[PDB]
Amino acid sequence: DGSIIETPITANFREGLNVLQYFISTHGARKGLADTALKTANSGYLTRRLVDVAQDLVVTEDDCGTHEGIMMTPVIEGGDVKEPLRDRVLGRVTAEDVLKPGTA
Amino acid sequence: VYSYTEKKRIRKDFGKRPQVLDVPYLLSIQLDSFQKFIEQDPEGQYGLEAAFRSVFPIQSYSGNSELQYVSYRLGEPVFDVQECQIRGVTYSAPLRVKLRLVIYEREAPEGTVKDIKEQEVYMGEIPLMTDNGTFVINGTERVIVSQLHRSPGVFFDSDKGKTHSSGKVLYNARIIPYRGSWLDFEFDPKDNLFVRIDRRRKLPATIILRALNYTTEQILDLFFEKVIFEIRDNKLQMELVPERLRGETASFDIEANGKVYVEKGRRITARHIRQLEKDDVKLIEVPVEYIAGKVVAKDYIDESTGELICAANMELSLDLLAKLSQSGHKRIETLFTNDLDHGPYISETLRVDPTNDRLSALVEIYRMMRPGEPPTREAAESLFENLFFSEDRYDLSAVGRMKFNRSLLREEIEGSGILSKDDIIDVMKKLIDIRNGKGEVDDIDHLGNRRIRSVGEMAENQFRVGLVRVERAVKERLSLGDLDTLMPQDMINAKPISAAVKEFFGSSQLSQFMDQNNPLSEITHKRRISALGPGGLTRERAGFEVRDVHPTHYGRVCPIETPEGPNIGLINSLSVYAQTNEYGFLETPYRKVTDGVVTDEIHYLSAIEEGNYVIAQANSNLDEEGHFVEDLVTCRSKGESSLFSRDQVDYMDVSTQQVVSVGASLIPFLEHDDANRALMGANMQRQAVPTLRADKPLVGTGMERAVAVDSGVTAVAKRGGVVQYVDASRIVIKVNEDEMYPGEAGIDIYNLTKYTRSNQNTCINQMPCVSLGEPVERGDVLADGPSTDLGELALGQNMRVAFMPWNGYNFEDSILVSERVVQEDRFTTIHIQELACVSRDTKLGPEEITADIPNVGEAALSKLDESGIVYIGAEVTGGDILVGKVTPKGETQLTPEEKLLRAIFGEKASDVKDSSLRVPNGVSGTVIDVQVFTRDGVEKDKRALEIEEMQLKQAKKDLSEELQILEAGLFSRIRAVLVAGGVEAEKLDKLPRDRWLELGLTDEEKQNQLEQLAEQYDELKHEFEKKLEAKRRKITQGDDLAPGVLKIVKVYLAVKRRIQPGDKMAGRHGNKGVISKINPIEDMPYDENGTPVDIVLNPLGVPSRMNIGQILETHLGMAAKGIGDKINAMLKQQQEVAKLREFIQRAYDLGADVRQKVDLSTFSDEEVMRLAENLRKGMPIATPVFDGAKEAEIKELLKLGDLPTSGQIRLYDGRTGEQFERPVTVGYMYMLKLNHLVDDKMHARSTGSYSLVTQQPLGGKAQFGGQRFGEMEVWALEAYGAAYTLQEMLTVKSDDVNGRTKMYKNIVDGNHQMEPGMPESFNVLLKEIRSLGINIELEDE
Repeated sequence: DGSIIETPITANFREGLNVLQYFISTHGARKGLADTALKTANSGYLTRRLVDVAQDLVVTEDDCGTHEGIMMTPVIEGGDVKEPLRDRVLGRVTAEDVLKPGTA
Repeated sequence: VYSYTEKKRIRKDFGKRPQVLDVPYLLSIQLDSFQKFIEQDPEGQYGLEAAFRSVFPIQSYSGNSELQYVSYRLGEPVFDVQECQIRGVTYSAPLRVKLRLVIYEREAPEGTVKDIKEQEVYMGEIPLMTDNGTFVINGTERVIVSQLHRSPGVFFDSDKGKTHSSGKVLYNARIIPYRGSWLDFEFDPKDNLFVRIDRRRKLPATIILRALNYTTEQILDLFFEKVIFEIRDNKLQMELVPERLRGETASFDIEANGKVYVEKGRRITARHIRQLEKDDVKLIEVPVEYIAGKVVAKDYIDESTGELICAANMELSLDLLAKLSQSGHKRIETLFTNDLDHGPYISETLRVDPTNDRLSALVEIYRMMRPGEPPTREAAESLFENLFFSEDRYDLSAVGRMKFNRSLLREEIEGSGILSKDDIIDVMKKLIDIRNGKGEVDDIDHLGNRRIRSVGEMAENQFRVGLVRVERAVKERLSLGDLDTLMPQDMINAKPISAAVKEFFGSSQLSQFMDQNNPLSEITHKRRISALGPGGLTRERAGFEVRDVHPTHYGRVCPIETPEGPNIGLINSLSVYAQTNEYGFLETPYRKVTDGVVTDEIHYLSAIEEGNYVIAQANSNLDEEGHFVEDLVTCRSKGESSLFSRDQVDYMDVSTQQVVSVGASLIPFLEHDDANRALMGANMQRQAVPTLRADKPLVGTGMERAVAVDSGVTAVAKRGGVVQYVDASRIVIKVNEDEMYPGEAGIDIYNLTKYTRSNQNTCINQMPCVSLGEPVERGDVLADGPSTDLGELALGQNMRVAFMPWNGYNFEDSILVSERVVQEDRFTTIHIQELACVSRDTKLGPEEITADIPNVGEAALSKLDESGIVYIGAEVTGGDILVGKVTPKGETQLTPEEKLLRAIFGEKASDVKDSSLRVPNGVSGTVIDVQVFTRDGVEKDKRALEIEEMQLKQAKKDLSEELQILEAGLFSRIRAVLVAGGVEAEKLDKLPRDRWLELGLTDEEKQNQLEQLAEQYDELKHEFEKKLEAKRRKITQGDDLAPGVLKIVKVYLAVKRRIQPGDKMAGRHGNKGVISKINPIEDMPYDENGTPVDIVLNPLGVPSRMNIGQILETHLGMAAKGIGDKINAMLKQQQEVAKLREFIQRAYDLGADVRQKVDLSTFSDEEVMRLAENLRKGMPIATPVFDGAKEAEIKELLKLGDLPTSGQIRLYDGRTGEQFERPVTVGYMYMLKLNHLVDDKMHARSTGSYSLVTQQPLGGKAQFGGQRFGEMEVWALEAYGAAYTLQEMLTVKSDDVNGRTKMYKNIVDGNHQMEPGMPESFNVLLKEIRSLGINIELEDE
């Protein structure tokens, strides 16, 4: 069912695993390996249908005159810095004469 | 103290727990099931006999004839298993049946009967089965897998929130037959009680109550107790029985008997009944909150006035209650509306149903199978009742009637395989009552509720239908003839039940080619447990009901012995000790209590009983003059677990391997492995293959001798005595008067296999293990086979292993192997494979077969018969002919300016196409057998007529030995009876037998014991008076090959698939990977012994594999093989006989934590030494999985290898003399080479075969095809912007005949360029679109 159990394995692979510790953890292993062997279809069929929609974007032209753009940010979830400015901006291009006072 | 052949071999267990039971012969779900399908059983309800007893006597519907029965039969075979490969025809014999006819007085009134006729007739075929528990079907061991299905009867599940306008939460009741059509009962989205007859569209659940014949207040008396109200002295009241509080949505507050009982909010769901029965309540008083919403169940009146108050099916209100307060007639009958208490869904759906009576409730069911067709009155009744009562269309067996009654909590141990028209009421009651907690779901995957369907049951299920669907011409024409002068046979066709029962083992939904990679794989194959087909689902149209685990698997079905990928859990294997009762419910062995302790009084118990008694786990431990050192006995039930005191126990497990199936039961450290690698271990040992110099698992479990006998792969002394001849294919023994049956010669025979094909083109062969004059006991081992070492199993070989990364090759369970492995010709595998040809029925009749292929490859012709066929014993490789199917060509144009060369000036002989059968480009190995067959009136061709004398030689010789071996026993018994008083009888064992008739013995009855044996002798030897011809004309036999074929031809190849890179290897602990270089003996690490290491395998991978048994087998193998290496040195210098005994005994004697002992002081100082040969391979070890030889015991036993007791050693490098920055994991592992074989799969192609359907390449190794550049492979070239490499695949390497035929030759232009013309697969599509009716054409730019 995906949720945790009151039945721990307080041992480790040098201390050993009894019949029950093997058998209970084998249910979680069967579930995970069966989802491994099936939930790929819920991503591969979607990937096949995606390319039909995605194909036409060959780099053909140069600036397209679109003097507008998205106000992107570092990934700042209000209270973390999960992605700095660098990784998200990586060889994209500006759409405004951006300026921020502070140190330089 | 150990047997006579154990003087060559004894295995050392280390285990800890109180087993009193060992391995049963693993094959029963084939064997006992095949018997009960084909048994003359006098009073049972299963198999062929029960199928006939369910249809016959056919006393005809026409009332003038009867086709009676008595019993089945099987007899009259002709093929045997050797011909069932060499020819190929399925090993089968005719089903024939005793049938009768009887007719009565047409003319008189005092005799009652007039005619009686009876006989046999044919009614089909049946495949045949070996002592080894196998079958042989179209050249191959095609074998039925058993099913694990929902038990027939009824089920009760809960669709607790699926979908639609309210995420609808449901509960249900659902019919599941053994054979037949269907019915479900549940609720609609709005929440009426509803039904799906034959699981078709929606019907209101009242319809079937009309069909089964119940009127509205009968439905109340069948499904509802009836609520009662009164009004007394100053207040309203209700009247009761002490269980009538079971569902109430209590907005309200109550006292009864003399305390509070219900309070604001506490819904009284049936859990609550255990407040009331203990308290005898029969009256209550309540708020008006339980005196409205209670529907009055009759009309009521008022004698205060002379008037009414209300009618039936009406509610209560404050004004109606005010008139009831006056009334005089102060009583009310009322309905239950409380949900589940009784379910009001019946009362309300009885007013949401157009049907009215039984005729409407059958006519509307005819519509539900026949919309827009007239409801033919009598067939409207049959169409429904024949869903559950037809001759063809319903059964449960006694097993499914038992499960039906069981899931309804009945007491009737009496009933029918059909339902009844009133059993259904209880199915509906359970649905009406369940739906918030009077009970819950029917415990589906409990292994006594899910059920086994064994091999003979799976065949039986076909005969329960075929006898009631196909017999039409018999069932028809039985009506018409004057059967006083005709017979119980005269219209029975014979074609269909031949193939349809032969090939129920060869092309059926569960009858695959058996997994003949090696013995362990076929032994577990015979006990595979499918979750698929009618009773389960598929790989595709299925969720987790077919793939996951449920705790009643404990002791019964091991969750790791399954294939991998999307195939996970779809097919499993039976645990070693497990079996089933007479219902196909799974069961397990247990130890059992008497007077205060878990005694050795062992039992077997069902999965259901594992949910009803206290079973202690294998942890627990006994005591001195007391009871248990186990103070707090850990216990288990239904697969769950607990802790209890001593004073609380009934049973215990007998072993740990009772939880484990065959492949898993050979993994000696599952105590230290994750399930994801235990799964691999349960399959790598099965993918393993026979090898030229096989060697045993030295580490082990004990199953290394069971699995050598669980399919007869080793011959074993079924009676025993003293060995009397031994030969590379033949073995005989002789016996004594302590066993010797009342007139036999005193003999057994134990002859052995030689070279044939198998289901994965593996080789098959056997060899002796005994010699002339050895005495042997009733269980001693007499021969060896494709995966053994002289009396125990060998699926592979041992190798020294360094668990370190090397110079790149071994990254991901991939494997380095030494040059030393190629030197010894080790992990070379041996195969037997088959190739064939034909000569078609021409207008004359024959077709050609010869060698003429001039100037096309002459050396690949040099090896042939007059008939164009290779010789038995010749080597062949890569392109040699095998069968001469030559074909002349033509070109023909030949005009006076087109005769360019041949037809005037040279090569003025044939232009035969290279079309004869040939060895595939990559195959290499000896021709081993050759055959020719034809329609039988043509006696067989010269190349078969020489092979007649090759096979005749063997029997012509052997029968000339057998006759002597036979009489040397029989006349030795007569000679012994004489020696008992006529002691001079050595004057007679030197004479012609006829001259023993000038004799006498004594004045005592030994004289007449001699006389009667001399009289009996001339009758006895008539056994021999047949034998030779009974093999001959199975070779010179012919068979028809259908209209279109006069003759067929074969050749067989011994393919020596050597050790090579790219081939696949493994060990028992789930390490699996490619051989990734062969390394010189010094291109490898070396030990603190100053000696290199045969194999190297990356440990950096291991922490992602989450398994450590692979390290423990490697370290315990270093002790186990190190014993044998030290023995090889010690046997030279010897030092002292007590020093030979020191090491050889101490190897067995060394232990401290153990149930067993190979106590070699209970064996003599030459039994110690005959054992030393098989100890040079290494010491064989045992360990029940979860009972095992843990780390501390390895660290004790290692003082025989004497290398560092860390298991982690100062390794060096052979190329450089260095020693590494730390000690490193080393030892010796048991290892395997696996039937993935790259050897067979060298498939590249320049050009070749083409599909006429599309001009595109064909695909397949079996087609020499081109391979698929797929849509994802196109996305990479699209993403790269690589348009010419992409266009290459799309035309000039595929369907564009113009493009590919120019591009191939564009090397001769020098200007190697494209020149395409048209993608023919698009040209095809431009006319397929027009063939549908869509117009499509082109423009220009």
